[PDB]
Amino acid sequence: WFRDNGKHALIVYDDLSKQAVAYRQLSLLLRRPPGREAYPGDVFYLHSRLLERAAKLSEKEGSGSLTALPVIETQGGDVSAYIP
Amino acid sequence: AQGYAAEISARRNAMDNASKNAGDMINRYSILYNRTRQAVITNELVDIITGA
Amino acid sequence: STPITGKVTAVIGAIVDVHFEQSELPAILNALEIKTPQGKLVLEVAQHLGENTVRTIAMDGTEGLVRGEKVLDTGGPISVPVGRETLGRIINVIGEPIDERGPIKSKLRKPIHADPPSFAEQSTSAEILETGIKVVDLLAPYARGGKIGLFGGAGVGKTVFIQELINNIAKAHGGFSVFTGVGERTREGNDLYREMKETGVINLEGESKVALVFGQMNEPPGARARVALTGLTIAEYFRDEEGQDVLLFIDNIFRFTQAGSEVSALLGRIPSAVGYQPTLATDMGLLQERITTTKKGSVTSVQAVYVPADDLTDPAPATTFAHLDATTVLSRGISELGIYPAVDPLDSKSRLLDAAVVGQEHYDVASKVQETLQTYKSLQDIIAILGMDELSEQDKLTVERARKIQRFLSQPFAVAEVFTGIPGKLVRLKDTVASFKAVLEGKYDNIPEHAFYMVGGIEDVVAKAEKLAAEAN
Amino acid sequence: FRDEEGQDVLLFIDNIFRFTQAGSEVSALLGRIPSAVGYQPTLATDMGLLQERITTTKKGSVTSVQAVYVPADDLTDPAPATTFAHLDATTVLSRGISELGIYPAVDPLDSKSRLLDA
Repeated sequence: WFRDNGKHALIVYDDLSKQAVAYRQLSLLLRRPPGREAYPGDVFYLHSRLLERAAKLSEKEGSGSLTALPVIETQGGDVSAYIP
Repeated sequence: AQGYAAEISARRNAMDNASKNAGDMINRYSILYNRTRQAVITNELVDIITGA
Repeated sequence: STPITGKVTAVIGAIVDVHFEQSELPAILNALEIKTPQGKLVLEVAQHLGENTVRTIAMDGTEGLVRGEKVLDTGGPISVPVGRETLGRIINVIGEPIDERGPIKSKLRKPIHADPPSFAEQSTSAEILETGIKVVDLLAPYARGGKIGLFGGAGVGKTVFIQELINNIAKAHGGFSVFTGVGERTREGNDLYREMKETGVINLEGESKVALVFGQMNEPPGARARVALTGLTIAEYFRDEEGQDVLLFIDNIFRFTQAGSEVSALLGRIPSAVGYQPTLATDMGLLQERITTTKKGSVTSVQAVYVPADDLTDPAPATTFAHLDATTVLSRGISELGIYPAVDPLDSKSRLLDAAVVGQEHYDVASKVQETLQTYKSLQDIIAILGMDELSEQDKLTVERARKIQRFLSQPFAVAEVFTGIPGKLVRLKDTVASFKAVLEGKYDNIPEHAFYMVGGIEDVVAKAEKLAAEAN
Repeated sequence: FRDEEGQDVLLFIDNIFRFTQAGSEVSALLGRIPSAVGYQPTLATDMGLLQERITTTKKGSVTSVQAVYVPADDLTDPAPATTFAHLDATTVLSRGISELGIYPAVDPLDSKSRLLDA
């Protein structure tokens, strides 16, 4: 809303890891086929759709920008997992 | 006396080298430990979503 | 033809189930268009569940979809507009131009899932395309119809190298280009499009050199999986229509393979535990089979795989050199020295750099250049440590020749005339070999080192030498 | 041979772990829910009857000599771990000694037998 109104806004997507696990729970409870690490294959779809909202528009749209700062609460420093 | 001083200085250097070896071995093996213990979580995830 | 139509029965997130009638069921990899208020949505079939129902994957978001919605069958795979009208235009996975430049006025629409050629038609002949930049066409010459790639970081000039490659192929080979946007960040995609426009190589009112097919990865995984397919279709149509050795630009194999793995996961497939990806075998193999050499033209895909912090996780990005025929690494060290082409000559190897493939003199020149560069760095270690004095006269000759070769690697780019204002040049493969060998024997040692800097071709070397001797000296 | 003939039987069962492997084999397609690490749920019971059918009776004796192939040299795997408890004499052939040069590889610690008495 701020981004399209010419204003600058900052979104900080705190602890998106539990967002991923919540969507995994919803999918596994919704007969969706499990994927990597039991996460559904569309968590990447969800995260792409969510993080592409935050962007810098051109001056045509009022030069409004949305800034994304998510965090991933990995365990043991292993960001090699599928969701990180 | 100087030989004793040099011997214990080299002892300090060698034990510092052993301490560095222990530190980097512990770092890499703690990364391995975290990887293995997370692999236990992956295994329990897979057998719960397959069995149940 | 009968009006084939279906009814939506299930929407499994991105997956959509549509119920058809008897004999009205389309095959798999078949587009199924649904009229939606936010534009046009089509779905390709991947699984036939049964009872006149086919499981499909959407190319875009399924927002507002309702059971019983009419689904129209195109008749075959996802047809995308093809031809010269697609050059310089942003076209999505479905085929609708998303550049906000109007509809694409293409007279043909070749299906994305075209029949791959046969083994007997797999031409094993290995011949080297002339690019237009000496370092790439000599140190790691590009295989024709093979799988070459770019492995560079950020800020080293990978995008401008892509621009120079496509411009040179358009001017030297006379062939257009295609760049795919599988797994793209829309920010870097917009930056790349802006750079593409500002380089003046896609004249919006004039001629365009690259058919920049582009698919956002905020879309469902099927769109990412098939954007590479539609880019392949555009390249294949260009090859089979015009006698052009067009080059294809995959922005990342890893993104395509991860998209394929999640497509399989949604469809009902699964990888192995603790992390391993063998599922890509069908799609990766089909994609490779779509990039071969035909009798009339060829397609040379570029695997511009960005370095993942020196750690390739998935098997396909892991050890890419197996799939690579000519490695083109863009290291920051060479760009630190000021050499505009970030191609590291030592680490840029090619599997086609052989005596019986590129030529006797080509192989000799390339091997001598590589050995001179290796000796150059080896003696540069002792030059930096013990000083220049601790070095022999033969070592001096080798060091100066290899330094002249290295400074000669810096050549102008025809796309950099606005980025840094340099008179971009298109060198010739024969001219490249002649200049490199002439530098090799040492007959140009009297030429100043600054003359070897920022030039293309030995004629420009002597021109800069005489200019330096006429203005400064 | 032990009962009717009344003779000391030197039973040499080779790769007894293959019995449990085939049990897991048939179990996957029998509709059984897989046990830990994918083994058959009835591994313990069926191997129990199989191994307890080997014993020293009054009629005679069966000196079963079994070799167990431990998967990935992981002694915590359920089949070799339970075979450890379902067996008198244990001779572990660790790979860490096999590649060390002592190819007999009998690890001198986990290789235990009930005969170790004064």
